[PDB]
Parts: sequence; structure tokens; C-alpha cells
Amino acid sequence: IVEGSDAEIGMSPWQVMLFRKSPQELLCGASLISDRWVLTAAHCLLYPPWDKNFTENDLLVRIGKHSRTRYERNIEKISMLEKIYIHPRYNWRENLDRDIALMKLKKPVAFSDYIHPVCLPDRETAASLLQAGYKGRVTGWGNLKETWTANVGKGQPSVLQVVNLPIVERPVCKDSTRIRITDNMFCAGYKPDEGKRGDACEGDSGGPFVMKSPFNNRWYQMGIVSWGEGCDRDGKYGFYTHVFRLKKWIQKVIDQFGE
Amino acid sequence: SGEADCGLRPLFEKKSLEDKTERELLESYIDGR
Amino acid sequence: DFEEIPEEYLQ
Ligand SMILES: COC(=O)[C@H](Cc1ccccc1)NC(=O)[C@@H](NC(=O)[C@H](Cc1ccccc1)NC(=O)CCCNC(=N)N)[C@H](C)O
Repeated sequence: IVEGSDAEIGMSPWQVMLFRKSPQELLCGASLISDRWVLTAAHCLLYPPWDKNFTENDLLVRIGKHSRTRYERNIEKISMLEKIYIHPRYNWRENLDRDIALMKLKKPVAFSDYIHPVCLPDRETAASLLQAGYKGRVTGWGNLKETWTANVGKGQPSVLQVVNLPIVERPVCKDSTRIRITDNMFCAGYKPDEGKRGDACEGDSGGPFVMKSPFNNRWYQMGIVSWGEGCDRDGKYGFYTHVFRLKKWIQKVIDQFGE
Repeated sequence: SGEADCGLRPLFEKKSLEDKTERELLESYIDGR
Repeated sequence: DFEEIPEEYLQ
């Protein structure tokens, strides 16, 4: 998260951590949506051009975290996976279209002041909240800067970083990129007129992008952290997998399957 | 999706507390007033 | 790196 701010304890009890067993390392973000179902970008688990094709017995989900490196005992909770469901039409060759994946915990997770599920929107929440100009929030432990040869400081978060970013209008997203945009992917970030800055970044993929509904005081996941060109660069924005669009699939996989 | 009270944080919503930046979000919806 | 974790979380 570029130019973000440190979170607070229990500020996003749904942010999960994709942890690789060996080497031991931070894979990406995720989201507890049910006591036994987590959510993630498809590319954290699948990426032929880089040899990623993880199996469940190759990963760990750490919930309750806040510290990137420590091992917050009796606070966090580590869970093992039972199956990995990726979107059949996941398109890795050109633009990570349909960049979404569902993980099923070998066993259920209990809730505490730090482990709470996030809500998945409906057409009406999507309609009211998903609008150009409104602000959603992104949190994650990935890079603080875009890998630059000349940047001093070998930096990556001490603790869970958080940033609020506005939704931009689809035409603006499209004219900024030469990558083929798609209905299943939106963009956020300040525009060159605002002057400001902030962004998600390497390591942040798979992370939630939530919004709070003022009609019910409830947190809703509107997007998943996905891709971009560079991190925090001029006249550029970041892209999130439209969660509501692919929402039929999610539930298709969830309802009578892993219950 | 065993959730029942999703989106509700135990250390804020459930105890009626705000965070360092909530009102920013809630004010983006055109305006706070 | 990361603080080692309970070995059990590798079964
Ligand atoms: C100059 O940018 C580039 O060359 C390519 C453009 C690209 C995007 C999608 C698909 C193919 C190629 N960008 C990247 O690889 C960027 N990576 C990313 O954006 C990777 C996703 C990814 C993985 C593997 C391969 C490609 C893309 N995701 C992330 O960094 C998650 C946070 C959003 N990113 C952001 N705001 N920059 C990097 C930060 O610049």
C-alpha cells in the first residue's frame, strides 16, 4: 500500500493472509466471507508465466493478523485448506479477467474481536455504492513502493496498512490504459487533477476493497485487489475484480458444495 | 456463508465506535451534510 | 523473515 497509514486493531477483522509454507513467505491478501470460506484473486494461486500453481497442501491462511512478520499467538489463527476453487474462465494470458478464487478451510474458524467475516454485496448495494467518486478502503501487507532500482530503504509494512481510494469513471480508467479493460474489473485512485496519491501494490493482490453501507452500518466487499501498471504512478489507477459481477459463481460454489 | 452479522466489527460498530478515517468514506457519498 | 510458527501447522 503506497502512501497509506497503519491500520488499527480490529479495523478489518476480515483481512486474511495467504501464507506460503516453504519458502515461508507472504503470498497475498484474502477475505473471510464465511466461517469456512475465504476469497482471493485468482493470480495468487495461478500464473503459468511465473510457474505458480499452488495446491492446498502448499498454503496457510492466517486470520487475526496485524503484524506482517510476528506470530501473534492467542490472537491470530492459522488454518489449513481443503480445496481451491478458481473461476473456470480465469484469463491469465492478457488481463487477469475473472481474477477471483475461493478457498475452503479444512475446518471452521471461530470469531473473536479480530476475526469477523465481510459481507458480499447485492444488486442494490452495488447500485448505490459502486459509483464514480465514492471512496472504498483497501488494506494489505504488500509493498509500500513500486520496485524501483533507485529507491532507498528496503521497505515493506511493519503492520497492516490501510488506504481509502475513490472510484473513477470507467471511461477515465480505459483511456489511461492500453490493457483491455473488462466489465468484470473496475478502477480506483486519485486523478491527476486531485494531485494526491496512494495505491495498492505488489503483495497487496487478493485483498479486499470494501465499502460501508450508510443504510445499515455494514461493511461490504466491493472488490478484490488485482493489477495495475506500476505502483502510484502519475495519471494511472489501480484495478479491482468486480465482486458483484462474478457473484453468481461464488454462491454456486458455496451453497451446496463446501457446506 | 455462516455469517449472520457480517460487516459488523466487534470493536467499533458493535460498540458504536468510529475509526481514524470512516467519516471520510461516509462523506464521499457526495457529502457529509 | 517471519517468526517461525507452530510446527503442527504443516500436516
Ligand atoms: C508497467 O506495468 C506492467 O508491465 C504490468 C502490466 C500488466 C497488467 C496485467 C496483466 C499483464 C501485464 N504490470 C505489472 O506486472 C504489475 N503487477 C501487478 O499489478 C500485480 C498483478 C500482476 C501479477 C503478475 C503479472 C502481471 C500483473 N498486482 C498487484 O501488484 C496488486 C495490486 C494492484 N497493483 C497496482 N496498483 N500496481 C506491476 C506492479 O507493475
